[PDB]
Amino acid sequence: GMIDIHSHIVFDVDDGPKSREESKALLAESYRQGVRTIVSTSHRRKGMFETPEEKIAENFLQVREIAKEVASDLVIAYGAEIYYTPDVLDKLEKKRIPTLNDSRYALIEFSMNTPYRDIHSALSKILMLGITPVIAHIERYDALENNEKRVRELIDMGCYTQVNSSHVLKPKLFGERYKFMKKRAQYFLEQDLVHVIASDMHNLDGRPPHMAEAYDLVTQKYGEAKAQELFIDNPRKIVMDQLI
Ligand SMILES: [Mn+2]
Ligand SMILES: [Mn+2]
Ligand SMILES: [Mn+2]
Repeated sequence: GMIDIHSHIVFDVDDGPKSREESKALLAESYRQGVRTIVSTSHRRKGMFETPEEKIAENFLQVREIAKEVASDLVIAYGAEIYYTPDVLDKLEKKRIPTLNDSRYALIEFSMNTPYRDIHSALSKILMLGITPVIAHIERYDALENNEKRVRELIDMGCYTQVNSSHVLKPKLFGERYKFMKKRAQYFLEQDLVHVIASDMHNLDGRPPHMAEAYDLVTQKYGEAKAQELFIDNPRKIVMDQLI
């Protein structure tokens, strides 16, 4: 019963599925890997992903209906992946962009080269709104690379961290295109700086879930209890608006 808090499953709204058929197939693979709750977090990013909320909500509702054709016990929750620009503060305050399952948690992302001071300041301002940032794929940010103190300082401030399932995996013997991200993610896991693993799934070619593989790797490397914490228990608390 894994719980996936980072996903692009809504058709025709961002760089995720293009069609209902693609949404269904992505849901089915996710369920095949053992995922039983998925939080939809389609992009909200000024200058790149600006599909109106109303359309995202409309297609999301249709995706939730489609999930019933996959499994009766597949749970589809609403959410957003919020790229940080200053306008998102008023949007969150006014409840015009979604939090995760209507909890206090919002999924926040930055750019690869965003300076630490900007990351810290943005997250600080979101916290002041009464909202808890879950930081999307921490392995993406140059500012955090090999930097336990910075990560811990964001965490101690009141934030939580998320790592993509794809980057939990070992570098492949052939055709590895993302070794550096895998190396970053591995460092974060080793230093125990990861609250949640999520898929960030978009499709069934370049960006599928790797939740089952990642779950077993964490199980083997850190034990079953840590696998349950990162793939089930922490994501569940987020979904149920409980403190971690
Ligand atoms: Mn995307
Ligand atoms: Mn992202
Ligand atoms: Mn994403």
